[PDB]
Amino acid sequence: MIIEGDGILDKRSEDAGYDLLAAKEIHLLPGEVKVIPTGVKLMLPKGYWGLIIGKSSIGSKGLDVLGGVIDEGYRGEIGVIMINVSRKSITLMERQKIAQLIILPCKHEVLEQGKVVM
Amino acid sequence: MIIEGDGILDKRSEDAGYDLLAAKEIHLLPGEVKVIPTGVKLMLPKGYWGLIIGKSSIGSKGLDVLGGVIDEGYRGEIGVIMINVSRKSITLMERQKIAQLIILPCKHEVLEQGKVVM
Amino acid sequence: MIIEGDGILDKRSEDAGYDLLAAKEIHLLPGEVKVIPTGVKLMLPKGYWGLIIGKSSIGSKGLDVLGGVIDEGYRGEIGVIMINVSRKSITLMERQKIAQLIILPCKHEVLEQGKVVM
Ligand SMILES: [Mg+2]
Repeated sequence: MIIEGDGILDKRSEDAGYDLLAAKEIHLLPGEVKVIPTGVKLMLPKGYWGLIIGKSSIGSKGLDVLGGVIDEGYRGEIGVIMINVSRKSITLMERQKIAQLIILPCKHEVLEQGKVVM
Repeated sequence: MIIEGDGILDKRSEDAGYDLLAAKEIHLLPGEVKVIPTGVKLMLPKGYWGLIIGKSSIGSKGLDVLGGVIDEGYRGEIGVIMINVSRKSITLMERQKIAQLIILPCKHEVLEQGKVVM
Repeated sequence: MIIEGDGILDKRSEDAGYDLLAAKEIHLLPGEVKVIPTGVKLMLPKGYWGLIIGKSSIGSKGLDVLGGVIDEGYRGEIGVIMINVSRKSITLMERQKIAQLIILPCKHEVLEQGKVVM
């Protein structure tokens, strides 16, 4: 996969996802939602999309990833939508691992308006 | 895919998911969780399940999708469980795009009670 | 799939995921995040990872699953990171169904630093 940028790491073959990094320091008070820039652009492989999902180490602090879908044709900078749903302030440091990207297959079906059975 | 109902849109082939729409206007104060009706029933293709996941435009407002799994055999009306985890009230308008549905493959394995290695 | 432990249930072939159970009673005040033990270890099938995602019955109460990725090589006890993002206290009972595990395919790609097109 072609990438451009400094915020995504090669993964081990036994891991599902690539680490995504914060491109700058981010402060999140309780309740705050911010789009965290990663500095990364990429060319997803044809036939696939990208799921941005939490790291367990980050989720255990009460930070959540909102949204999560990178469409095959998305070519701009990846932002991770992060919310502090905990009741303690958190600071994410520049270059800290904040989420992971997992590549999954796409399925395209026509929608047919009819009668749902069963 | 056979659908019945007015709250799901055809997608571009370069997009992962189908937009899901609110079937009525929904108000969410901070902290409120509601099951938002979409008015949609569908027949998932055999061998697949449906992931309901957030839209980036909605997640950036601090709304989250809870749950997310539509099982292949589910034939009733799709509801999107939405929570306002932000600290500002939000109104979702009738027919607004509130989430997306992505079709993913199913894997069925027997569970065997034994000794986990490695 | 080889499992070791008392907190994961066989699934119907028409369901996407396996139920995960709380290994002990858990109290969550509003805003609290806890790693809920399941008592389960497993050997994911090679070529796959495990997505821990919410049950609709649990998500409708305003509990969310944070994180969610079990990597193919993970052999320790599965913990479900659960947060009460609602404004009502909740108690999860011992052996209650708290989340589901869905097995999904892995995709491994090399990252190539270059110029993103299109
Ligand atoms: Mg969430």
